[PDB]
Amino acid sequence: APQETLNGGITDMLTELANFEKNVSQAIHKYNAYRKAASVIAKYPHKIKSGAEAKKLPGVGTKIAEKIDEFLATGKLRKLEKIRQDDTSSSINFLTRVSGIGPSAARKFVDEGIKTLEDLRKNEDKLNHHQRIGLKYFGDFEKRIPREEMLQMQDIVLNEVKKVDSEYIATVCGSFRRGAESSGDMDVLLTHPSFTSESPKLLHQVVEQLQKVHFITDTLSKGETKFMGVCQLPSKNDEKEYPHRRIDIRLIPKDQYYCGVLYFTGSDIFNKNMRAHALEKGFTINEYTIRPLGVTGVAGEPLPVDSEKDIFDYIQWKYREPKDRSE
DNA sequence: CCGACAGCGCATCAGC
DNA sequence: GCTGATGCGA
DNA sequence: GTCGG
Ligand code: NA
Ligand code: NA
Ligand code: NA
Ligand code: NA
Repeated sequence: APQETLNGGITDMLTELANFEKNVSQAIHKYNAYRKAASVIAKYPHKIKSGAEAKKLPGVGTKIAEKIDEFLATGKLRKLEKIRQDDTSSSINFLTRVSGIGPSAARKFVDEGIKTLEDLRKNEDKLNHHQRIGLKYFGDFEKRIPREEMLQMQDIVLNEVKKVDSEYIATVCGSFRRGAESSGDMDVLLTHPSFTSESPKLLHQVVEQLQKVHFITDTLSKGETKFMGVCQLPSKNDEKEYPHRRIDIRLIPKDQYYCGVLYFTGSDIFNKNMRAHALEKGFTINEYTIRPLGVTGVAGEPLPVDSEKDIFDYIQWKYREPKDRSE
């Protein structure tokens, strides 16, 4: 990976613009265009000398090449400088860091004078359940989770799930499964032999047990197949308590389980390249199933999958260790 | 020139 | 009461 | 904003 020093000024500039498109202008596609440009530039192993040079990279077009030229010659971007100083826009952009507060809620809050966390604290009744929790753990939620804590967190989840019913199968995915040194949250996929695509408390019993042992502390949303909440490792003797963490738990039918583990294990880059290689071989792979694309294009029924490898086999690909799925 | 850029669970809104 | 749409997330 | 039919 190229050192941040190479084009960090440029990548930082593109990422800030991305946030403003997403959070203020509500232009999600522009948001992603910037992110895509920032990503391709972030992996470019050379210090960019001009916009034209950058334009050769996929995802970098005329407008961004133009912005790069301005930043190389001035060390900044007038539009970015201006929006940063804009009280309304910087406040809308900032409020979106609260989990539960999106571009719409952020805009509404700022419209009525609520611009800071302090304002949010004085207006609890104007926040829904999710937002109050995002506010309560604002700092904790932005902190990363060291792998050691992730292992401790896994120990608890795996233990409690098996305690509820030894037949449950639980897999912690995300970058953690790929061996990451830290994580932004914990993503748990859960299944049970009694639950197939064609077979109401399976998920509830697990969440309940996790709350019973005081691991899960709050709930953002909870249905029959998906749970999104907060957890916290138990504090040690006289030791500073651990920060609260975001944890999601999805209940997936057995026959769609491994397609789910693969997908949620990523990385996204790997998922694309795998979805690509998948198509050229006559297959389509999403998070639910792998299906054979017919002669005219009639995707027959989903193929049977009993493991990640099963999927790799259908596309003539040597099973890839989560460790080697960065792309 | 102009459409795609992912699809979907849950919470909550808009409206009958 | 309900259905469908919208906001939000990851 | 960028790509591509
Ligand atoms: Na380009
Ligand atoms: Na947010
Ligand atoms: Na956010
Ligand atoms: Na048992």
